[PDB]
Amino acid sequence: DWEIPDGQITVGQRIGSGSFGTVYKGKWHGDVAVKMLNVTAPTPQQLQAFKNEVGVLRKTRHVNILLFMGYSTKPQLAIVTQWCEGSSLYHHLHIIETKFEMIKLIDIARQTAQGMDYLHAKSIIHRDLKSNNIFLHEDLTVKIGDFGLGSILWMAPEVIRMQDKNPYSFQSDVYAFGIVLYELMTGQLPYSNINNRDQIIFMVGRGYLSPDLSKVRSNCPKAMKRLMAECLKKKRDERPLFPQILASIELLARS
Amino acid sequence: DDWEIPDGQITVGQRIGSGSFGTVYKGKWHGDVAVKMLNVTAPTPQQLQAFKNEVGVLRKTRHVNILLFMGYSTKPQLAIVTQWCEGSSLYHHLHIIETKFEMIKLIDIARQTAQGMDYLHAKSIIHRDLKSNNIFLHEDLTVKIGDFGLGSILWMAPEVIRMQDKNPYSFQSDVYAFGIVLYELMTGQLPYSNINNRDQIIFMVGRGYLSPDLSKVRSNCPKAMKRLMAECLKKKRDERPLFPQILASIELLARSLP
Ligand SMILES: N#Cc1c(Oc2ccc(F)c(NC(=O)Nc3cccc(C(F)(F)F)c3)c2)ccc2nc(NC(=O)C3CC3)sc12
Ligand SMILES: N#Cc1c(Oc2ccc(F)c(NC(=O)Nc3cccc(C(F)(F)F)c3)c2)ccc2nc(NC(=O)C3CC3)sc12
Repeated sequence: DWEIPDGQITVGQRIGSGSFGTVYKGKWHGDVAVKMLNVTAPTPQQLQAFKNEVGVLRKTRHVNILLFMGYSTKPQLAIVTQWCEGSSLYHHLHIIETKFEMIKLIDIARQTAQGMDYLHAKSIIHRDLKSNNIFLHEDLTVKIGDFGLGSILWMAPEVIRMQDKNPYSFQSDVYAFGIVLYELMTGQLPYSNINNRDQIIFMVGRGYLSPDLSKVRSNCPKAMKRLMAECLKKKRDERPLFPQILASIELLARS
Repeated sequence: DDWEIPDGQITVGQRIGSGSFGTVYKGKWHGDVAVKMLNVTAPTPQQLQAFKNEVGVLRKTRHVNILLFMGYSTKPQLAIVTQWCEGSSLYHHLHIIETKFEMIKLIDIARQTAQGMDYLHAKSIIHRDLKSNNIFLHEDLTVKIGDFGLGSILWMAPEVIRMQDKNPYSFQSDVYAFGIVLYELMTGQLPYSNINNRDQIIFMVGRGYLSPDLSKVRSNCPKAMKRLMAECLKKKRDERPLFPQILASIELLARSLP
């Protein structure tokens, strides 16, 4: 059991509202992050969406995943995780424009791949891997979570198109990671020279548009570009699963 | 939930420490991990039981200041997997390589150690064996309380030494061990450094003739901290404060220095 008895959680300052509920910095045995629905009465579809997020988070125990600590039913539906420190990768790369050395860019890539490999082993498709959902905790450990405060740049073509009810795959996560690798090695978002959204969508969908890999920094290894392209392949089952990605990196890493 | 790990997944690598209880290795399971194994083939009822008790405890913990339990494995050999800490144990820092942390940092380490203990006690878990070695200073920044043993006398409270009941262990018994760690932090030494005989230490602490020497604390150790130590080291269980109160005391203390 991971219920947290009513009365123990202190909710602090508001951080933002996602699709689910609202995230606050709180205090429960130290600094913790609390995501809660701000409603009097939750509908059975929300009651369920909560149970699934909790069902998923309780299955995780890994240094590179947001540490889930517990939930609360009364007074509000609420999920407590660890309170991260620093800022997201999205922030680092495109807002404050941190200038990481390549050795760290690679190490970040590795830790991200590490968490993703773990989730996939546990049969969890993330469905929204992107730099903003990646926190650089204490500026050195990667923590994958859901931090949304929609996100098409990380979507694979088959996802874009949406032929199926469900198009999500281990492979769809891999593509997203391939875009995250783009962000790392370019320091930039993709398709920066196109100002129209629907076109970006159409084209990526139709395989007319793909990330401009020449834009990567020059000290970026040739194995790492090669890996980048493999995760970005427009055809699903040509993309490698994470065990192979993790190996590819570890190889070049020790050289 | 089911935290069993499938067979042939874990790669036990270099050995890290032996001991007649079991063995700990650096390993590979979704990155770097620590792997405590039992190093016989056929485990006894007493070994199997004690294994289920350690898992039983660990899986009830989820907190930054607690060593992250990741999974267990029965086939082929019994094994427990935790996160791999990069860094050194706090004992190792203070007594082996003698790291000199600045005072604000020492207090932080105490704040976290207390933070995680508060957690455990609020989850009705008594460590029984808190000490500098069982505290890892992960990545030189976060504290991780674990149990790296395979008694440890300097941290036992008088009533624990006198073997009053079968269970002299208490939240307070743990608080006394914490007080000894604070002493390690603020002096950088183990207590009773001028005594070389173990029976005498036991006998004396048991009888109340020997208290840790608080004159030895660093000159810049605050008065409030020094008080808190003596409060934690009280010879009588009941006069020892519990961790909510401790943490609170530390946190008031903390804001009055950069
Ligand atoms: N926002 C936020 C946030 C955050 O988001 C949450 C909070 C609670 C949740 F349940 C969740 N929930 C999840 O992550 N759920 C989830 C769902 C599906 C899959 C996964 C998983 F594990 F696969 F990633 C997680 C997220 C957690 C920590 C945190 N720290 C921050 N620090 C700062 O803002 C500044 C440095 C001072 S912000 C922040
Ligand atoms: N030794 C070791 C070790 C370690 O000990 C373990 C391993 C597995 C366990 F199950 C356990 N078991 C427990 O922690 N059990 C336990 C039992 C009761 C209560 C508690 C708790 F969580 F309350 F503290 C834990 C311990 C874990 C990580 C680790 N990392 C190290 N890194 C280095 O030394 C490198 C130089 C940088 S060493 C190391």
